[PDB]
Amino acid sequence: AQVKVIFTTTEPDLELPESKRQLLVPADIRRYGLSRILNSESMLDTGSIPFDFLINGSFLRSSLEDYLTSNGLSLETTLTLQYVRSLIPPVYEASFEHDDWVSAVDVLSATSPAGRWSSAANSSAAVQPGQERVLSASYDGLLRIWNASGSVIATSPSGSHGGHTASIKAAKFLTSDRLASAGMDRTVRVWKYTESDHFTGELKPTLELYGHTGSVDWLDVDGHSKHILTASADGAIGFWSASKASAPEPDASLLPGTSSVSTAQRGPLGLWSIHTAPATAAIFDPRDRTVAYSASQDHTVRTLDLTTGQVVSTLTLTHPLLSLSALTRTTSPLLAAGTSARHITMVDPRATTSVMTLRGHANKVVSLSPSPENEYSLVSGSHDGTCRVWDLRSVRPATKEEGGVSEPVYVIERESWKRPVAGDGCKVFSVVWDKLGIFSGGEDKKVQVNRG
Amino acid sequence: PDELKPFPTVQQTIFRGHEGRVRSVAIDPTGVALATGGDDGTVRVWELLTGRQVWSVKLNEAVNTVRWRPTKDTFILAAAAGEDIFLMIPTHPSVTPALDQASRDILNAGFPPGKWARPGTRLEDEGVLLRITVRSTIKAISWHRRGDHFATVSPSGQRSSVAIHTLSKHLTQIPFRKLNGLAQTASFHPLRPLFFVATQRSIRCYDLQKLELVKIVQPGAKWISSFDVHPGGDNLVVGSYDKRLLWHDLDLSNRPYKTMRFHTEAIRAVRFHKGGLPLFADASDDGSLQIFHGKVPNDQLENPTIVPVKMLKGHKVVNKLGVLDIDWHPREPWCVSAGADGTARLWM
Ligand SMILES: [Cl-]
Ligand SMILES: [Cl-]
Repeated sequence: AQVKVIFTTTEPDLELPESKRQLLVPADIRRYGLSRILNSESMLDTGSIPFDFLINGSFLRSSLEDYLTSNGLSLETTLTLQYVRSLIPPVYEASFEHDDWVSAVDVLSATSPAGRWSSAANSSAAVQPGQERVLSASYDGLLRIWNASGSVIATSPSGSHGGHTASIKAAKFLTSDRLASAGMDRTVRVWKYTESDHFTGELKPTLELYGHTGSVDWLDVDGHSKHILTASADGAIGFWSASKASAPEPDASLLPGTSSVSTAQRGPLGLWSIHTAPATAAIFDPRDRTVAYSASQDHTVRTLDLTTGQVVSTLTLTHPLLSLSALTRTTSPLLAAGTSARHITMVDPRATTSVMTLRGHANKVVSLSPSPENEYSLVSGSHDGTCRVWDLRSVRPATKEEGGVSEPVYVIERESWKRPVAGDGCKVFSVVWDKLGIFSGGEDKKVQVNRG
Repeated sequence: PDELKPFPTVQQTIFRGHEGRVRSVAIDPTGVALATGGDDGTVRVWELLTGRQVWSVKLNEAVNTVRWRPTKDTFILAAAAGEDIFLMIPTHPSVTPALDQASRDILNAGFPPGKWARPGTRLEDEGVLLRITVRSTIKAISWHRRGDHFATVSPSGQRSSVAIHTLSKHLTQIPFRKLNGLAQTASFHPLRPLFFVATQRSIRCYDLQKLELVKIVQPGAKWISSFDVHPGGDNLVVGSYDKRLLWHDLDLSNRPYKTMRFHTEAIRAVRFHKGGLPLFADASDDGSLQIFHGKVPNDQLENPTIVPVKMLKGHKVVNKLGVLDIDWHPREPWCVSAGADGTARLWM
């Protein structure tokens, strides 16, 4: 009793040219056997790689002919088997304790965007494997630069000293030299960051940017072309320069009129109200740097040309959108939209039907971030106090409410604490996925680190 | 359901830090903020989605009601504490120097059935610009759609109970004095310039034009806890300590179109969802809110359709008492409840 099988794959660097051809023993045959077959000298000659397998968009957890047995399928027929690199489970490692809620988390690494930006053309240092930094924004009104080992190198200036005058909603590394943040003071602040031989840093605010009337809830950066874009509760998306060199003069009716020291106050080089409701998310396009994507509570994802003020496309979903992230995958991306309805809608902005829905979060999905390695995968994080890891190659036809649906591959809880009702104490505000990996800040006043 | 939808299903967010029961909840006109009056005598403003408390003030001795000025031109919050009404401007990200100045000039414009005064020193430092004093303790507060007129109801107030206030002249007056009993609460009409006053027995409706009675409706309950008016204006909904909820169609009859008992305890609050959606909820002394879908086809000739969509639990019954209040988000189908937990809860 043997069964013939055909391997297929979406993995770029792993393929068998003619060798998709094999006949196999389906006796106590599972993920394990097949995986050690793919790793064999005869096939991929990798030899160590954990694999998983998808038949028609579904993981095989059972014996292969128990599979064809249950479905009533005949023995002799061939089963085409997709194989994917199995995700190494991100168990718990470290925690960085803050005084208040952690609103934002970002990572400076060699493979992180700011690292790749700072490496090229320099005017900054390519970060060494030894030195990684983790930025954390807090409701304190304090930015903090953290060691990879989880110590505080530097904290942003107080209060009156030029720091934020309110809570900080979002922050990012635009480059190893310069970092940007935004908050409830309606300002977008740009910081210069230098570090001493002994480990202590300094964050000196370079720029105070007032374009917004409202809270700035979202911030995205481009370190190459030196640009920031922001999503605010006014329903507007700001587009900013981080350089004092080219910046417009501020409105001056948005200005405070404390006062220890004066840093240059400037305005946005663009500002656009495209939204009926508060704008939840704004991101650059992964490839074309002049294209941006907005998400809002008005159910819309808008493709927005940064060259003009134009909005070149609008896409309307069934619920308000609390977050947005772009995955590469084709010269246009595939968007992921975090919802108030607890789902994640996968959206193609290109010329509306939804590709698939990521289901199983118990609350609002406030943050997303794509995998650094295999990019059919992505991590989400949500107000239910959890961060969930998805594989888009996993898909099932919808049942009661419609299509196609993906359930989570892995679930990351808060080790601080059954899982508390609503978001009580545990809410996850921000998640970033690096190859250090899966840093998640939130309401429990800490940044959690998960990696394998 | 087939199509009913949205409706609130689960509680996504909890608001904490009120010691003692939360007496009232009000969602911002622009829907990014929540107001809660406390039994601790504090007014608190919160970021709606996160549950973060961005502001608080101690007026002082309990805050019975909180209501926003229903205009996006302002961001002005009204509170009722004891016998005083406090008009204030919460410190918020939404408040810029421009909007602050605007609201400040709305309150300062216009510079005894009521006594209007600056609350003085510490209170005006924290953003409370006005205090209006009446002579009996204030239960209810309602705003007119355009936000110039607001009514305050003081049940023990004898006949100065229902008072109408003009923010322009700083003018308190007590018209249509004349009722059948104790006044629980009042409401302005959404479209026409009418006025509703609910007593324990019945709900009377007056025209501000002729300053006299238009139509009186009988819910048929022993004691009216509260009511609310449909945006259409043709319908309203009443609720009672009799555990029953009554839909009143003002076109078809002056006595209830429908009666519903979903609760084993008194219903303390009833609210329609303003701004377009066929949702209305009622709050009970058991920790449950009951969510109904109901629809006015606004072409008449057919009766409105009422079905319950949900029962939202998870409020803790604390010292003999359940949920004390409800409010709806302006656009989205989210509701927020104020219970005796000392918590406010967000439901989606
Ligand atoms: Cl779960
Ligand atoms: Cl509780």
